[PDB]
Amino acid sequence: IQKTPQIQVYSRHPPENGKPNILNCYVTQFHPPHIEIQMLKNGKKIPKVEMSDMSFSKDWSFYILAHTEFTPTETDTYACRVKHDSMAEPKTVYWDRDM
Amino acid sequence: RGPGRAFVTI
Amino acid sequence: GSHSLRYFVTAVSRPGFGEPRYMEVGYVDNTEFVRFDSDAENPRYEPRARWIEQEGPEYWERETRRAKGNEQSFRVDLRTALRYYNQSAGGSHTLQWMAGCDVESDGRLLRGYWQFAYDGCDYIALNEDLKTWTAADMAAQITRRKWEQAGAAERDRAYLEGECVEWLRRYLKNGNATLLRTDPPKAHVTHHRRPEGDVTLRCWALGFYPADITLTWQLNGEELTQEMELVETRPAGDGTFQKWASVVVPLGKEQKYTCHVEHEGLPEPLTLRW
Repeated sequence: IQKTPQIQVYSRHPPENGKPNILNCYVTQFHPPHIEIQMLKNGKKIPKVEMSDMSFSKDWSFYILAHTEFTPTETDTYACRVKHDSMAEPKTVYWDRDM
Repeated sequence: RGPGRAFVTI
Repeated sequence: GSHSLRYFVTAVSRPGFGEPRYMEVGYVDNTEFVRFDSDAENPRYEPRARWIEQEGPEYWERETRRAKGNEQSFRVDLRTALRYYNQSAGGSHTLQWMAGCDVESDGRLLRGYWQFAYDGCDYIALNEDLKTWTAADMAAQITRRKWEQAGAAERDRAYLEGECVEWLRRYLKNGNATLLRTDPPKAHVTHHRRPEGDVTLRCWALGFYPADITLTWQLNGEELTQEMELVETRPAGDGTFQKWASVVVPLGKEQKYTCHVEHEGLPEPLTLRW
């Protein structure tokens, strides 16, 4: 009927400042399927952001993996913004590297 | 190879 | 061990945007290998894994036909459900279907699947017996009645026992350099001094495939589920997976806690301490 998206933001490889990497925004357990995802850098929307795994699971909930290329640094801030009808406002989750 | 609905609806 | 060929199908009505968006996604274990999208520039079954790219033209047109056949039935189905639940025709609704087979190592069929959900809730499922249905309202008993009268299960149960198995058998043997691979998790524990004066021990597992894994924390041989936070297994995006589990421990008693890691790629389960 309506299920809240769980969000995880994380890099594909252990983060190293200087070293290139892939930042992921993995969104799951949601319903309905319509969802709006944005990956943000220093509050600005990241332009080349790939979306994938548009499907669902055994329990019927839906999920999706958005990702983009990046180089961790000591000053840059990254986050993922999810817009979904189960919630009033969109939810912004900042990247926490050693979560 | 996928499954077919075989035109058997709900 | 066991494997599987599963198809995940979605149909979402959109009264304010046009006919229903319809998609089909095929998987062999945790590996997508085919996709069908209504809204594409020229809807057709497409390869999502390179090992399926070794299939002839007949294969891509047969599946496209089958997908095109299927979507028509789903459009119908959507509207029938509308009648069944007495709902307005302005609201976007959904019908999902998951069908497939899990076969054992001996080649035999471990389990056959063929179920549907409407708007995210169970609707009707082909019991494990692959003969009788199971519904949970009084609208899908209408569907159970309807289909039971028609002899639907036989044909369904013929696909789950026949074609699904052989095609999985062919896919497994043709995707053996990916499908057949077991990457063990690299694991490690981190230490997080909490402001409250206690420590958060975090147990990590990275680079593993398949996605199936178990992570647990212990205290002198004591499963402490109370104290343990764990995240949902997620993809790194490269074919491997990640997961972590945490426990809040009194500072100075860390030595005593242990993280246990069970994965198919591991010769013996790992046990980690900080």
